[PDB]
Amino acid sequence: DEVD
Amino acid sequence: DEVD
Amino acid sequence: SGISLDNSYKMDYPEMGLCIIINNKNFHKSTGMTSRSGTDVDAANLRETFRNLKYEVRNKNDLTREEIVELMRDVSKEDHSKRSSFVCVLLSHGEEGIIFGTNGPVDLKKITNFFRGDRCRSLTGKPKLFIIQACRGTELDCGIETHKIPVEADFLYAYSTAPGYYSWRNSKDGSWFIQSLCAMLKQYADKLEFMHILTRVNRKVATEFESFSFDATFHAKKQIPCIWSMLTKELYFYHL
Amino acid sequence: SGISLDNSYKMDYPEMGLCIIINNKNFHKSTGMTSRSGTDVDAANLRETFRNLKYEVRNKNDLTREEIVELMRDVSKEDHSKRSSFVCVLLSHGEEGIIFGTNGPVDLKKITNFFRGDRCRSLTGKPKLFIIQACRGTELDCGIETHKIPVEADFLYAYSTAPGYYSWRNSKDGSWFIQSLCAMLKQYADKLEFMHILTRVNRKVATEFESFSFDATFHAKKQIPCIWSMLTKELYFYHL
Ligand code: NA
Ligand code: NA
Repeated sequence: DEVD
Repeated sequence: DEVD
Repeated sequence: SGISLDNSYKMDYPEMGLCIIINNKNFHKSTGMTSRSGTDVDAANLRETFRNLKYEVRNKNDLTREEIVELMRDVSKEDHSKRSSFVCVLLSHGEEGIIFGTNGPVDLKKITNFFRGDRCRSLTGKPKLFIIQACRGTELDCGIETHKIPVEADFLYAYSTAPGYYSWRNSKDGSWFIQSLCAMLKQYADKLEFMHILTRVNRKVATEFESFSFDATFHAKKQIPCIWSMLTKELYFYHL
Repeated sequence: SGISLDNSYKMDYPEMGLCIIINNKNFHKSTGMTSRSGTDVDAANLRETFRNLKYEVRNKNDLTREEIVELMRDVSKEDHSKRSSFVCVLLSHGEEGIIFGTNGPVDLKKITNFFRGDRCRSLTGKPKLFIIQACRGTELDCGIETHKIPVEADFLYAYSTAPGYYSWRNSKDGSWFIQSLCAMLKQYADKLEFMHILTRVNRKVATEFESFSFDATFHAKKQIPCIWSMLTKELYFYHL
């Protein structure tokens, strides 16, 4: 899970 | 007619 | 029992819920904000419209920024366990993200934060509807000829106008948006899901209204409302 | 003929319309923006999903801010007379009101203005859908346990996340929002009106996803998308  |  | 589906909010609690109407007409002279002629027509239309939907309506007039925040805080601290939903209507001056108390501005985020999923537990999972008649800036539309859940979930913001734009209010008939919203709730609340009602409001405001002004800058202008939905289910005001 | 109603957009033009997908994965080193692992999964899912809805899909990868603006300008200058609608999907970094080209930012307002009712006449009165997977700020959702027409009319912004918030992308599965959107279009495009599809997307993202991180700041976080509708009619991807 990564954020933009 | 008026604006808020 | 038989097969079940869960696509619509439960709206058959003992109470539909509160409808808080904040009607700011007259502003402190030092702010320099003009009086909002026609807003009492809106406030009375909303009271009757939501009365017939069986909301517990509370009308509040000419509240300071301090009174707005205290009212919202106190309402968010009530026990809403027996209530299906919550509705707040704001009628005032505004700019993007802001509505005005009689003596100065309030961040809309400050108001709605009291009702967050984690901060008002008796409304968690229930639809929280904020209906905003207020400017969002000074742009004019010239027209063209033709498990956990997120704390921000289950909010709906029914904005009278697009981000960045003025919102129009007629001093005799009330605001374009509130006029149209009440008319469509009256006609379709026993028939249509709420997003479909608000789409008909969008069409009514967009097609039936155009400003008339002796000032060329403000003449012949149009308006489109803005539905901001973070809802997770369909919303019907009726139940089986 | 018999009685007629006009509550839904005409979607039986010869063509459904264009679906422009801008897939920004790799950014110029000088910007310091990280690569967006998983975005190719999103771009391929969208291409297939909108292919099956009979859109003319055009995928574009790793566009500069200049290339984004030139692409949107050129697309807005095409003749869309035989097309029912227009769809643009933006996959990139972002902040509130902004999406990033590979070398710097573009105002979303700049992109959508090319398609205004008065500036793209062959799309006037037709639905213009912008689907945005990009951050809108750096907030994290902790969750809680459970006639003229306006030039801004007929736009729909299907935002992956609430205003002010990060948006979540899984490096293996794609973004939470695009995953869910494609799944719900696949299942319901021949069944449900578009706002009702996007409401099911809201529920899927809100209930089925939660972040996992070794960093406590970013762990156990939730997301709600944001439907911004200025549409004036119901939108069905099918026709009779
Ligand atoms: Na209005
Ligand atoms: Na996402």
